[PDB]
Amino acid sequence: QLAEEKVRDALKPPSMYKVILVNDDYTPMEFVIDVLQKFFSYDVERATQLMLAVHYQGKAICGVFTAEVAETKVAMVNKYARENEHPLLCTLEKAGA
Amino acid sequence: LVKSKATNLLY
Repeated sequence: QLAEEKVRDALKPPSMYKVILVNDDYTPMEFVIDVLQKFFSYDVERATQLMLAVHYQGKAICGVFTAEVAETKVAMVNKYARENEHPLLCTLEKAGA
Repeated sequence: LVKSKATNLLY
């Protein structure tokens, strides 16, 4: 009905973004573990596997966040990387979910 | 990424 149509139209999925770490040949594995623990609340075990994924797969997803939070994570991780003089690049892509 | 050096001292 009219009320039910109003419900339907208000169920557009949230714009969500994957926060991604991209591999490079200069950033220490230990530093990537540190990043994952500091900014994403991963335990050492989970942080280690994701870091391995970065190294062997080329990139890995750190988690999925609202646009606003995702941009905040990217800013922080990149800042942390540069101040430690590493090229590690944290970026975003739309999840579609 | 860069792997850390292994630790060894007379084993």
